[PDB]
Amino acid sequence: DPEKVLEQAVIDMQEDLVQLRQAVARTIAEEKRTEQRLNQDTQEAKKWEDRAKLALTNGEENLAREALARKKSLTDTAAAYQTQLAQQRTMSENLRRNLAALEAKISEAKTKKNMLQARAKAAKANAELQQTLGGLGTSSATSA
Amino acid sequence: EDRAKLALTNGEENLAREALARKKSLTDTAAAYQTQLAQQRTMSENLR
Amino acid sequence: EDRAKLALTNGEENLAREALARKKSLTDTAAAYQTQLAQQRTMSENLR
Amino acid sequence: FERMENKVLDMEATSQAAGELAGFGIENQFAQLEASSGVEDELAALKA
Repeated sequence: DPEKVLEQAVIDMQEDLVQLRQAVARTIAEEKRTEQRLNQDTQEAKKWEDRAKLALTNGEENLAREALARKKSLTDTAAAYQTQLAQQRTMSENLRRNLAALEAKISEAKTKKNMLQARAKAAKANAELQQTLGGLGTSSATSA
Repeated sequence: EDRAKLALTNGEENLAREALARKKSLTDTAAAYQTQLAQQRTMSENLR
Repeated sequence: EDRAKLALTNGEENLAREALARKKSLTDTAAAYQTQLAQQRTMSENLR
Repeated sequence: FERMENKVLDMEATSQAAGELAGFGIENQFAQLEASSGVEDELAALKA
């Protein structure tokens, strides 16, 4: 019957919203992790720059060039992680809007189906009442 | 609507539009339920 | 309100605003209880 | 020390998962609090 079918659909939606919430939480965690990684890498680059300055103090131009290489690697990694974070943010916003839309769909479908079923039941009850009013059988005493 | 007014206080025009959407949904539901109540009243009078 | 006046004495404008918040909460509760009392009075007269 | 850092990263991931759901109308609620604070400040100015 349609009652059971739509009822099961509502129940499945109850699980789907939780699944999407879990996905959103995972995306939040991923973006936080990449933010931390890029943020610490930027500081490692500054530390290597300080080592380069120490080299500039006297002599070790080789140490300065090594520190420059470390800086280049770190900044490239930071740019890559920034791009990854942008992708994660875009995905998070997409999933957030999808969750909002899905919640709206679920709520509207559930409430509309429930009210429709209730009104149909009321209408059929009223029709049955009218039939019974027209279906009175007390006239059978005409036989007696 | 009061939340929309709070939004009007400063800034959140988005909050105002969201409250307007809530108002539209609520008034549509109220109209539907008013129609349903009219049907129920007609049925009640018929049964009476 | 008297605490708010004490705040007005010197300095603690924050204390004044806190007392104002307490006043708002208390007056809202008083209005709600006045409405409830009106309902109780109406019910009492009906039952009488 | 590495193991302790992984735990911290897990905490940050949990914080992100909370933030993706942290979007609440309480932000619009905070505007009412600021309006009440401004009202109390205006009352204090009247006291002066």
